Amino acid sequence: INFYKDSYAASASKQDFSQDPSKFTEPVVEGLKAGAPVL
Amino acid sequence: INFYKDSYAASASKQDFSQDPSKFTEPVVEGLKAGAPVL
Amino acid sequence: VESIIKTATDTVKSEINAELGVVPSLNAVETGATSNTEPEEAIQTRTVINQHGVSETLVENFLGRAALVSKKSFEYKNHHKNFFKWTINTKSFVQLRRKLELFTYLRFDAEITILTTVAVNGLPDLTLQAMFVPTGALTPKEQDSFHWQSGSNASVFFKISDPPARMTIPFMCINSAYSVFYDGFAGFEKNGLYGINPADTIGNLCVRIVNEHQPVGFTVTVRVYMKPKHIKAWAPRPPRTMPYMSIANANYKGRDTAPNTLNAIIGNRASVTTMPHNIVT
Amino acid sequence: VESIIKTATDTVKSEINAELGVVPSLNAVETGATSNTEPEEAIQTRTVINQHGVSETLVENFLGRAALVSKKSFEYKNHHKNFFKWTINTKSFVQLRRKLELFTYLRFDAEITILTTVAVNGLPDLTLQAMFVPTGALTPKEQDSFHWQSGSNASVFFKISDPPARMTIPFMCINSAYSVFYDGFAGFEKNGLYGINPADTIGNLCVRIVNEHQPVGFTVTVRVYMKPKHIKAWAPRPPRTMPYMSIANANYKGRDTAPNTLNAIIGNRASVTTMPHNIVT
Amino acid sequence: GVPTYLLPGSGQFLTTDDHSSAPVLPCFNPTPEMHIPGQIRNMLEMIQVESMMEINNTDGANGMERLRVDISVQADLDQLLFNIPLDIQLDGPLRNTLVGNISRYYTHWSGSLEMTFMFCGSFMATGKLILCYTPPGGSCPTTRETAMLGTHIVWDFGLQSSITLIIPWISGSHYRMFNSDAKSTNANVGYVTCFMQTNLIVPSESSDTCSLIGFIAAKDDFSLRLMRDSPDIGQSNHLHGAEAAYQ
Amino acid sequence: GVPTYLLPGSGQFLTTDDHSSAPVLPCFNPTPEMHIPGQIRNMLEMIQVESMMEINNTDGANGMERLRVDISVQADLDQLLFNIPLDIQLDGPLRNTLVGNISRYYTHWSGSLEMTFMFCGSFMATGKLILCYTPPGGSCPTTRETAMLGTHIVWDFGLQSSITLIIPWISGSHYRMFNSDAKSTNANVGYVTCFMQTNLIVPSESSDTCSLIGFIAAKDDFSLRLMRDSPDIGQSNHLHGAEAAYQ
Amino acid sequence: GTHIVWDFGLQSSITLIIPWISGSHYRMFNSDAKSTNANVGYVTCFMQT
Amino acid sequence: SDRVLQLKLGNSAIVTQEAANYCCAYGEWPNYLPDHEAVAIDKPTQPETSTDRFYTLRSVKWESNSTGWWWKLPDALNNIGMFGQNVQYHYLYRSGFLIHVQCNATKFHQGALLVVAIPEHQRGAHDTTTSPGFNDIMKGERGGTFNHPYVLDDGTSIACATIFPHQWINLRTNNSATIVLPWMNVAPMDFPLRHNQWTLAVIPVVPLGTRTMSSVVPITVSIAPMCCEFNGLRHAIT
Amino acid sequence: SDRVLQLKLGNSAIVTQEAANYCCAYGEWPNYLPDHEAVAIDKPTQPETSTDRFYTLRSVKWESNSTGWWWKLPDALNNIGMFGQNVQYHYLYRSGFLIHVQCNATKFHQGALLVVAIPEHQRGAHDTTTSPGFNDIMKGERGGTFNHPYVLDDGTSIACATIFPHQWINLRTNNSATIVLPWMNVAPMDFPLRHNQWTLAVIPVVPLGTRTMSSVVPITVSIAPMCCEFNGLRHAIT
Ligand SMILES: CCCCCCCCCC(=O)O
Ligand SMILES: CCCCCCCCCC(=O)O
Repeated sequence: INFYKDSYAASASKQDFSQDPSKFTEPVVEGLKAGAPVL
Repeated sequence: INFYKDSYAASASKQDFSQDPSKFTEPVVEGLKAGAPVL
Repeated sequence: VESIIKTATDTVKSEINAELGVVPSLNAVETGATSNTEPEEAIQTRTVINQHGVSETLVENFLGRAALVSKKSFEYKNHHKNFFKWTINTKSFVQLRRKLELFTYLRFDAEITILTTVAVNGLPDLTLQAMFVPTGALTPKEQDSFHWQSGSNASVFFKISDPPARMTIPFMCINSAYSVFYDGFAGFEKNGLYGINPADTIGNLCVRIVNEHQPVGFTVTVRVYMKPKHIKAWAPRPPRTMPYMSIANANYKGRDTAPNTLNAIIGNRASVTTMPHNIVT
Repeated sequence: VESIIKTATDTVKSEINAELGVVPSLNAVETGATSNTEPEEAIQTRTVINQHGVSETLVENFLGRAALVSKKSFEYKNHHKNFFKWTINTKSFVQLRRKLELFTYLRFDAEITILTTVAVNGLPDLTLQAMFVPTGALTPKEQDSFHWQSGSNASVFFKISDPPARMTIPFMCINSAYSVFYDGFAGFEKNGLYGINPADTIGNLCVRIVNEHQPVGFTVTVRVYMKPKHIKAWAPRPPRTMPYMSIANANYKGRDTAPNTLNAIIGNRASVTTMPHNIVT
Repeated sequence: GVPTYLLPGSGQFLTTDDHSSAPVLPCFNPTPEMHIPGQIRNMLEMIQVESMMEINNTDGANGMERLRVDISVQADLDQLLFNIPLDIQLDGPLRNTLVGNISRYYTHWSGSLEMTFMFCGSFMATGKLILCYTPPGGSCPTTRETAMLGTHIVWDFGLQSSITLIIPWISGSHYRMFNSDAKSTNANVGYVTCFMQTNLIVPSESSDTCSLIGFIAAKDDFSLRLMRDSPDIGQSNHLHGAEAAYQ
Repeated sequence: GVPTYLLPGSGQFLTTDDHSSAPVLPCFNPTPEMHIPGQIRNMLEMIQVESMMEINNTDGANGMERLRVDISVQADLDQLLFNIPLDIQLDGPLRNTLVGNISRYYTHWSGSLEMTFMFCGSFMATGKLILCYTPPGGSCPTTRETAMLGTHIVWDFGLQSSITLIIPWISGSHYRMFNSDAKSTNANVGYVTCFMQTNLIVPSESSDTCSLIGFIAAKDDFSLRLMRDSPDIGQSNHLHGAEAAYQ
Repeated sequence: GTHIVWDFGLQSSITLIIPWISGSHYRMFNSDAKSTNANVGYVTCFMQT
Repeated sequence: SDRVLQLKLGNSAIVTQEAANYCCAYGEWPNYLPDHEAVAIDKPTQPETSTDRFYTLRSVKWESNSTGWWWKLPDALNNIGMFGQNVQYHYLYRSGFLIHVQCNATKFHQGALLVVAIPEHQRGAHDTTTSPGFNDIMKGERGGTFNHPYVLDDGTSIACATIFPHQWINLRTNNSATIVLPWMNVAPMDFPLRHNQWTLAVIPVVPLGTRTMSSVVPITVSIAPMCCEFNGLRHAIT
Repeated sequence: SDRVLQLKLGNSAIVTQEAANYCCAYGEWPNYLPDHEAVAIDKPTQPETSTDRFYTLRSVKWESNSTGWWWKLPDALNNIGMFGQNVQYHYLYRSGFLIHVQCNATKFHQGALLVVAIPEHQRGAHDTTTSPGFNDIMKGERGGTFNHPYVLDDGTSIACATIFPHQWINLRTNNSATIVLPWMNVAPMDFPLRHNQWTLAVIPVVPLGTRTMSSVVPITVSIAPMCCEFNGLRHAIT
């Protein structure tokens, strides 16, 4: 519980478990299917 | 939460967002319309 | 006219204008009103949802800061003989003074913080007493006079090893607000002081070292900070430009050379067509 | 594509594969995509319910540590004359710097902790003042100048005997995030500094000993730690390999001999068929 | 009792902290509030009032002469009359204004500004001027053909004595900083210039040199951040009477 | 008041603590958030991107030459082409990679790794290679007949230019440690070796020596624990300009 | 100007469209090649690689 | 429509055919003291028409080198008519003020006067640490003159004086300024002989100039107290 | 199917018969500035086809000892066509970029180029504490060359550069690389003459080689700004 009036004073926020690796690992316009030849 | 018995001992009051600039910017008896000639 | 404002106003997109009888960019300064020309009427604008906050400029925050109002050094030794008296005022330190003087009237409670430091002429952990002596009450004459028994006056005892002492003085003016400026005289005769409203008289802050003197002397410095809160302010004023001269008046002289000289507040440039920090590419 | 991940992915059992037209182990690195071959497609796997957590690698935790950002020693005596000024930056200490530089942009609030230590040239329990002087504000010129009255600047007074002072500086960039790297110049002319975004200018941290000097001199050291929190990060980057040379740029030279030499980052082995720590039985 | 532990920061005195504290006078009853004209609740209300720019900040101009710009009947065409440095952090015509003074107690700013000019010549004097705002990037324009390419307003003198030039908020970043480096990309606002659109024309009995008074103010889309001590006031000694307060 | 008592730990400054603390600037309004491409929320996202292994870390190989392994047309059969030390704690081909660099900020690891190799010879060049992963326990294999007994993939050069060798997580314990003793049972991962399955065969006008570029990355079954300072950076003096920040 | 970058390959041919871009509805087959009602512009070909 | 105006109070009236609307200080209007804000318990006297009317002071001449003029309220009226008598016979007073500043010339003259009503205008002295004396402040009906209008004789600035209720008299545009002032103080009533709630300042920011026949160009001030109330009756401090 | 591709913008089009799919940086696509993220209040100009089209820069020659090339955006285009004119006449700009790198050879040639788009690629200088100067950074349409590609001329490494949006041109596989870049900055718009959002780097990780007839093998770059917007109109800083 943050007792200060400014929210930026609060303790850390370690609850954001969202991820999207594909923006780094698969930034290709056409999705690559499992075993289908990529090219 | 103020634990003292006198209210003047409380922490600051930073929640008054009311304003009325017109008392300083337009203290004229007759309201001036947007694009209409002021005089 | 009054309304709740939490963010800067948004901008609405605007189109071309060519209307007879409509001239939003023309105004009449003589009326005393500030121009009401909107950006949307001066140029073609786009729509902008403005999320910029305006809370840091709330008067409560602008003035809500602990500022130095008193600083006093004295010698603690076998004999200011181990104590001092300060006629309270908020006009001795210019940073706080200039800000308070941006307003004509002010109503607020005041949080007072007292910071003490010592130096040998190890450091002793002394006990000090700060007694609030209201107008008309007797002030101490010695480090040990009976006055310090403080039967009714509020006194606070603190050690140099503890955090700074702190307490709140309520809004105590005999009027509904303090007069930051006072265009009048304090008495019924003609020789009274000008510019000092009696109504805003707080009193004296008397501070002593409680401990008897040690075999050696020390220099003790007491700093007092004040932070206004639960603030209400009225009638803003032109900011001070000339350096302050006295705590008792608004007398002025100006710096010897610009900026802020009586003859010229802003520093000079070669001419009205000279651009000072012109970008040279 | 986005989803909530709390544990490492499970493995599903797989069978023998002999399908024409299906070659999961073949890929095309040229597309820029990382191989999507799954363990289940490369070998025969068993089922494994993986309970391994992934919270210790959350960006908030990875960067959420108080790291040294400033260390300054000065002499406290009768005369840096009992105070110093530090133009804030996060590029002086390499451990923190390298981690922050794993990202292109960062948005976070910063918890600041100030640790003070003293040594005689017993130890005095001094009072210090750390004042935050924002860009454009005047910095103190003496241990006792009027600037320290701190009418508007935020100041924190603390004793050497108290726990380290601590406060949080909000995300204060004029943009939506700090630019860890900046491929541009800070001014409209051509002589400006390269690689320094003006937008990320914090200001100066001014620290003084409040006490007047003692009869003898002392060495006082002030260490400042910063811990980012409420973090958002964008566009990860190649980690620094060459030793840092300056706080003002990414200039490089490399170690005199591997590892991390400009000519060879990894240390040499005799040949591409030589196994360095080969198990000899 | 309750098991506790002290955190870093314990015992410190932060001048911007916000906590309740012991009342010195218990049971004190403050004077009843009374309505007073002119209450101000946000400093942004104050900077929206226009105040005079010291445009004629030149050697030879004393006191109030510095607050007005004199324009004369020209012999040549398209003449440059004056320009205004948009410096707020650095000293300049905008520094000692309501918006300038208050803004200097802060470090970051955002929003549109408005400059209003009132022609103070005689009724028989006529003329047309062009006021231009040039977004940053280059050198201040010195010819009307160049200045005219930026934001501007052509002003015709007449019954309505004043004209307003809006300096719209045009910035890449959300805010600009009051940085000591006037040429910084996060501080430079651009320029304002004024040229004759036609010419100041007056009859024999009207004065042939007339004055303009320029005002500036913030619009309600303005916002200020990061409070700091103002560079406009300082002291190197005790003020007269300060020490006497202890006697 | 409330009766309390201080516990051991009171007053300490733990660099990994997590508490709220006094806001320096009350009522400060941070700049509005804006969408920015490439947000990363967990470092595991970064190590799943494959990066180049410095396989040719040998004397005589300078700069980028160290990032590619040259293979030539062989005169003999079943020839060993190269091996890769799977050392992450100790310096080696895997150290300066995304997975290697980030993992070294931790002490424990678990999960499968993937090595992808792209053949960069000419279109007219053909060949078949065998990539093998040998779980720990013995000496690195030096003959194809031995390496072939472990986990492997036979790669045929063709339209699809790259092949992936999965190094499945095969460990007795849940995690392995980045221990300074490379031969420790809680650290050694085994070996990776590459042999000709057939031979590199090219026509007269195609270059007879071709390069391979090897990449490595973690799979999504990966996990890292126990944060520590990385051994990859250090300083023995003040950086240039550090002290000037105080002047 | 208007253009098409052509990569040689399986599909042997490339098409460059010369779109009708004229002020007037029609152009004339006038003997004066530099006339504003006749000149169509130019077509040029350069190596891209 | 907003250029012509007639003000009528008591047996007095004023018209102008060249006004510029008119200012109501802080958007307020004068009013009598309500029971919930009252302090003095004696029944007040509310003379109405005998005091709430226009009093015209002696004129001043606008010269080429004038620095400006000022009149403090209620001091300027403390010895004029029945308002003056009530002020002298009563310890306490309360009132608003309707101010009308007048100045005409020709269509060949130029000049601009800032007409501002300053609350609590505490004057400062120049180049000395000694505070202004009684005679430097209390000028009465004659009013005073500015020594350094550039800093409003108080170390601040006239440039920012527009933050106070005001109007301008720009010869080319108008010939009068009108400002309505409500009671302005931290107390419901006050002793009129030692404190001035408002100071009327008239300063030529743009000097008077012309090339036509020279004539004396006066500036005249007319002030009408509004909603006057007096308490604490006794003998006159005449 | 993912080997052939045609890109068409404005009056320009490009086809390739040997592509390798194409990269959308961070899985994003260019877009105009929405009202809820806007800062500059003047109505922007959106020239569309006159600026959102392919601009082909001068080619470079891939030699046996080449170290690599780089072009900064928008600098490389700040003086080309109508995009260049809008950039010079406006204080602010915003846009995405469609990048197409081209390089063909024969089935007897080998070589591999890393084609990577680096956000905020702040260059470092080699063996000196002096920061890079204006002319070391702003090369314009000609672009620059890498001194030490192994560490990306910034003390890091090309080995890990794959963390940035990229593709490869492996002669044996493809003859072109395509990357779509969205606006990448911490501000909604920026001054185009002093800051480069992206740096296009083309580095030969595997050198060009063959035993067939030697021929000049060029590398060509074509870049199309996307969703261009400009604010803060004035004169040209040509
Ligand atoms: C340190 C005690 C302060 C009590 C309140 C003083 C208010 C003074 C207001 C002023 O006239 O500027
Ligand atoms: C100690 C105060 C720190 C304030 C936040 C500084 C952020 C710097 C980010 C960077 O450019 O690496």
